[PDB]
Amino acid sequence: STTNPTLADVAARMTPDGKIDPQIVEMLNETNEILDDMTVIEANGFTEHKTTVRSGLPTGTWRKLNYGVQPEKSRTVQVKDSMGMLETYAEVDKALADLNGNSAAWRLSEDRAFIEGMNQTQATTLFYGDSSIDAEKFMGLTPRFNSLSAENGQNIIDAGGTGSDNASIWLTVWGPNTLHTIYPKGSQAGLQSRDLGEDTLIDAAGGRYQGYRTHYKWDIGLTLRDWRYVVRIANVDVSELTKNASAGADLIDLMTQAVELIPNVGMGRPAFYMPRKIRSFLRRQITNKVAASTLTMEEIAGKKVVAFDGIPCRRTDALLLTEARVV
Amino acid sequence: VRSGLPTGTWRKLNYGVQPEKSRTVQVKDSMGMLETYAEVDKALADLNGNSAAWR
Amino acid sequence: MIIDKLLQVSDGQAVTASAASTDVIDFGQANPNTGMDDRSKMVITVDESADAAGAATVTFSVQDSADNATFADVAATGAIGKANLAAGKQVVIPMPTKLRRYCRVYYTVATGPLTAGKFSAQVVTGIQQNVAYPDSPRIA
Amino acid sequence: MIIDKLLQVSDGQAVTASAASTDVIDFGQANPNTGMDDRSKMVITVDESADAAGAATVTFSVQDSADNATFADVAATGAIGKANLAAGKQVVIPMPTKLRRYCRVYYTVATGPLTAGKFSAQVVTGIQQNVAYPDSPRIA
Amino acid sequence: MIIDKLLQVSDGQAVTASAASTDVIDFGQANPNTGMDDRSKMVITVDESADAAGAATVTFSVQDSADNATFADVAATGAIGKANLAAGKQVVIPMPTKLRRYCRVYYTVATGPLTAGKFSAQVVTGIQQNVAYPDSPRIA
Repeated sequence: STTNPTLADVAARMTPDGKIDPQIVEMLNETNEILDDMTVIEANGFTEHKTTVRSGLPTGTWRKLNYGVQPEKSRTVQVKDSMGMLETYAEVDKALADLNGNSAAWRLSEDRAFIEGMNQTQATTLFYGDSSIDAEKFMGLTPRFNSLSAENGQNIIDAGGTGSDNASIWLTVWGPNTLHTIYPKGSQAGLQSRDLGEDTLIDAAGGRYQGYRTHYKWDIGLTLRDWRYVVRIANVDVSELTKNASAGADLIDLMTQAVELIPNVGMGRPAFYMPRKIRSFLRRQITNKVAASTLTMEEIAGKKVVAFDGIPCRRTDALLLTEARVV
Repeated sequence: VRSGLPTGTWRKLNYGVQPEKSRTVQVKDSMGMLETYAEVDKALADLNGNSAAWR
Repeated sequence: MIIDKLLQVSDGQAVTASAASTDVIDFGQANPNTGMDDRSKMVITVDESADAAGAATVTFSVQDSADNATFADVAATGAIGKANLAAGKQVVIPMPTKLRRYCRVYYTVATGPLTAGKFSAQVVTGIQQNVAYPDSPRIA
Repeated sequence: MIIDKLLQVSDGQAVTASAASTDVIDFGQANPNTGMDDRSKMVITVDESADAAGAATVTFSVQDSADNATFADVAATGAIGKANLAAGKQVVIPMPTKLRRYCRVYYTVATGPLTAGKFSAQVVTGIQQNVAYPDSPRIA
Repeated sequence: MIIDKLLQVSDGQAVTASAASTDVIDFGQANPNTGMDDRSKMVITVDESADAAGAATVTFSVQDSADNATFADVAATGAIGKANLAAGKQVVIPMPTKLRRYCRVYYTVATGPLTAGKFSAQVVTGIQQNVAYPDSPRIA
């Protein structure tokens, strides 16, 4: 029935009276930035990242007189967590790329979309990483904090929404021992665009083809050493947000209380990650609280949020805006 | 103007995953010409010496 | 006429009833809109001939859909007569400017049913179209 | 959108019954075959709207002739419905790839008859068409 | 979670009767003992769920053989109940330390037969298991 897809004769689709369109307007690329902000350290185990974490304290005892008391033992469990590899080839029939000599120009225009597609996928998966369903992907930010019953359940802050139109904001601290990404022995992070050069292909019959091909490895995992350093602000009903911190859920307290949830921002470096839709209402809500106070005529626009609490507040698009409310 | 990104896949060892294709449509937009002439009888512009002042 | 293995649809379908095409092209977007390409265009070739009880016509027409299920015509040719469909007659439909995902080619056959005739549809850039033009025509 | 005053046909014609275009383009040759410019294209623009008792459709179609006497379809659209003919809708017909002398525009109006609606048909090179395209579309 | 596709058995097998895994792993020796690499381990993931008439249990178990013909259990889980097989439940069986050529995975199903539920078995190094641990829990 429906026929496709490696690279159907729509190189036509990218050209002028002439060669491949260089100034192409990059539409579906979004500026989410954990990938820039995230820390990368080689994972320590064979393809996992082990981490020993204290599970039980000795308590000590009040001891009644003349009575030799029990020794204590500090129980401590360790956790290992894995990586996943995300990689793809990018093939074109050499005959299709060669015409008008836009072989290189094509390879290039296609490439820009690949880099962007990988960042897109990597960041969408860093937040919604289900290793329990997809098996192949490394597990990300949900559902590590999902049910409010989970041991890190106190660290997810219920924004108090309900229904499907509701996001969450993230607050993390990237640093060696509280949260980072991990890459393998010895593959480097991140995104590697090796160009495979021309090589032969196979027609589905067996009937010979011949083409270019490009690889794009990018294999990361994710240590969440301790959930104490990550707090999620869930069920932010976005339809109900108003700039007057009025109906629905306020951002500024729901955001600072997330700041108070972190035991001392010491290392490495904190960051809020909010859907752009949130960032906008945030800007407006801030100026509105400050408006009943002291804001000048010229600072009427409101400086775009930069440092919320001296924590960079980073815009991340690859973060779902209609998330199911977290029961 | 870019219509679709390649989505990639996570691959298990020893198993080649499908190639992706970046879809992209184009949109063109036109012009219009806006012009007029402005004729004056040459005698009328020259008199009282205002040819260039009038013009 | 160069051809995309994938843009080939209805390879040589022996269109006897007023049926739709065998294969449906699936573009990978809501709006491939490949008419804006100013280059793609459907071509339907004829072989061996639209032999039928007659007098019959085959209106070739392209159809869009949101999904591979319900189509609506977005361009058409008109009633091309029989004996205007000998083996070797391209009826070219320039590609509709506003396409959707899933395009197909329908063969609207006016009565009676065709008894013989395959039609080959594919999207190309571009058609091999070279009709001969007059010379003088005085000499001679 | 640049326009040749001579290719302009049906300036703002109130197409009420299923009628033809006012004006007929006479190319100066037996077979202009102006589809091959791969650049020329018919456009029917809309004003003010397809008001009719409804629901009615307007199938725009280009017609050729050998001499200016009898027309025949060489391109067609399909039944563009009312409520798709608001003030401001270019319904584009790519130029038929095989034209003859004397092209005109027929407005095959499916019943009932339109009560109000003007249309502008003209061959341009080429259209102003800038459809809005997606964003993420995850956000937002 | 990285997976070796070759050490993969039961890619997504629909366990209904107490049947064995589709594929049987062949090592290139009589006593691979890859339990000894002290790193390898069978993982069985669950999808979609232990739907059954119930109450049923699914015992995952690795089996060896000298040759690919007659198997015997070398590790076992126990009767893991239905409704402990939500979509996403890694049942890890550590690789038995005395492996022979040809390891397989058998599913000992307690009555009644499982009606829906796939399981994917694979040898990895190693699982992704990082569940959150309490902190105070006085605060909290």
